[PDB]
Order: sequence, then structure tokens, then C-alpha cells
Amino acid sequence: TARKSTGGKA
Amino acid sequence: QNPNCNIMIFHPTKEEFNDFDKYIAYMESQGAHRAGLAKIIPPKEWKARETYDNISEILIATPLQQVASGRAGVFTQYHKKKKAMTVGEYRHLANSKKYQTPPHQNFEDLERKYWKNRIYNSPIYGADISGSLFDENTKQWNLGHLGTIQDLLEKECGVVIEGVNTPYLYFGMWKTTFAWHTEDMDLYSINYLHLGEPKTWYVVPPEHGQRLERLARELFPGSSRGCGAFLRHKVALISPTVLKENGIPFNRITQEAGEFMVTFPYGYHAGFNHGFNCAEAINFATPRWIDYGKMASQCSCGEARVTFSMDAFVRILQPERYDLWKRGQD
Ligand SMILES: O=C(O)CCC(=O)C(=O)O
Ligand code: NI
Ligand SMILES: [Zn+2]
Repeated sequence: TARKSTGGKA
Repeated sequence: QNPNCNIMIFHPTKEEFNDFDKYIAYMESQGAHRAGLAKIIPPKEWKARETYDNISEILIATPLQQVASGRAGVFTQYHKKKKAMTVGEYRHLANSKKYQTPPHQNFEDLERKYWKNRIYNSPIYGADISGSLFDENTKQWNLGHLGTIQDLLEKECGVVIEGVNTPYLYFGMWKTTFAWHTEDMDLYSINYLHLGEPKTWYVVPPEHGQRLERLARELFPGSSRGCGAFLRHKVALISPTVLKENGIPFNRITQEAGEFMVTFPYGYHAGFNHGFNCAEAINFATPRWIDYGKMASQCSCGEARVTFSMDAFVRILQPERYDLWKRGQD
């Protein structure tokens, strides 16, 4: 589920 | 008003701290929004919480290691999940030899060190934690309960998006970083530094946001392949030296513990934490935001999926334009 995020993974 | 788009700093009285929306409107009437960011220093007597004596046992379920790659003030950053640890354990780690703020003489020195050495000792950020440290008894500027028109999202549409209309905590350490971005749906954001070391912010005035987007296309190869809203991915770090060399107007300011920062619709910002700290933040909206919400770019590759319909906002708060708006939708 979409939520506010600080940045991107992997 | 505010023709040069300076970051304005506000000192509301206790009487002026009672009505959040009213004070935001007042700030905008003085041109605060033109800078893209404002500081609010609360009245001397106000406090968010009585004590922070008992926060060390809070569990950070997913601390994130922030790995930067690049050089000469231009980096991409990605996150690696690490094992859970308590706030107490995190503070100890922040203050350890590997991660502690480097010795420095002044801000300019610490700032140079941040940009010069960003690839080393990738910091661990306790970011994006659902929660709040405001005391329920705090009725003024309590980030859990701001009462803005953003409340329509849950009330009218039943939509709850963590961090947007629920608050987030951020346990930070030296070098932990927020990349260049506007808020989802180009909402406002508000950020309160509860305790600890400062947080530094860079901001480009909304009127110049497109110039930052153009620069990001120049600096980050392949940034547009498959997506028209690259900066929504929040992977781009760009130093003030690089902004200056490329003629992008911007300002910088350092937030101290006990201070609020507000970002305005389409105000690009980025920054970093100086050492161990704890901040809390949330999005909010105002009637002036609605037309920004309509215009906001959307990521079309599945990386940044926070979106919602503008229907309820136009329907309820712009009744005289609702039919015109719907016509443009189809
Ligand atoms: O403190 C952080 O890492 C988040 C800062 C931010 O981008 C905001 O509050 O809008
Ligand atoms: Ni932000
Ligand atoms: Zn995308």
C-alpha cells in the first residue's frame, strides 16, 4: 500500500 | 510582497497560535509562500510535550541505510533496510565513532564536509515511522490534529495515507538526508524538531521549480526513461554549489530543536541532519493548495504511488468551478 516515503529501495 | 523570495521567520504570540489555518493564511499574506519554505518559532511558553524522558524504548522497526553514489555535489541515494533497534540503541549508534558528527569549526565547515564526504559511512535514518510525540493536551500546532481542509480526504473519501494525513517520526543522525522533492500532490508539509541536533534545509522558490526539474534531467542520465516525474522518486542529491553554478535560485536555513518549518505547495526542498535528533512531520492543505493539487505531476512508473482524486476538494471548496473542472477532466 502506498505511503509517504523518504526515498527509494534496492 | 517578499519579492526576493527570502525564507521568512515568524514569531506568533500565544493568541496567534490558536488557529493554525488562520496563521498560515497570515504568513502567506506577508509573502512567505514565495520562498517555498518558512520557519515558525513557537511562543516562549508553548511546549509540544512535557518530557522526552521515556522515548528510548520506542522500537524503530525498519531503520534505513542511506547509500549515496556520485561525486562533485551530484549523487543518487538508495535505501537498504537494517535490523530493528530501539531509539536508545539508535542514539548510541548515532554517537559512535563511525557515525558521530565530525569535528568542525562552524556551519559552513560542517556543510562543506556533508557535501564532500557524502559517499562515506552511509548513515542510518530512522525515517517514516507512523506516530507522534505531541502530548494529547497540546491543542496548538499539534501535528496530529491541525484541522486543515486536508481532513476531507479521510472524512469524505475514507482515504488514509500514512505520513500524508497521519504523522511521521524521523530519528536522525549526522549525514542522514532528504533528497530534492515537493510533497505528494504538491501538498504543504510541516516539520517540528522535537529534540537533538539541527536539521538544515535547502529550498528553491516555487516560481523556479521547473528550472530544478530541468537541471535534474541534465544531471541524471536516463532520469526520464519511463517516467515524467523523476524527482518524485526522491533519489536525487544536488549540492548548493551545483545549484549556484547552474543559476538555480535557492535559499538555505537551519532548523533548531523546538522550531517548525513549513514547506509550501511546489516548493522543492532537500537537506540533512547534523547529528542525533527527532523530528515529526505531516502534510496539510489549504484552499490555495487546491489548484496546485489539480496541476501536480504524477509518477507513471510505480516508484512513487501516493495519489488521490481532487474531486471532493473541488466539489466542496470550489463549488462555482466544479462543473468547469469536471469538463476539463473529460
Ligand atoms: O525530516 C525529514 O527527513 C523530512 C523533511 C521533509 O521533506 C518535510 O518535512 O517535508
Ligand atoms: Ni518534504
Ligand atoms: Zn516514476
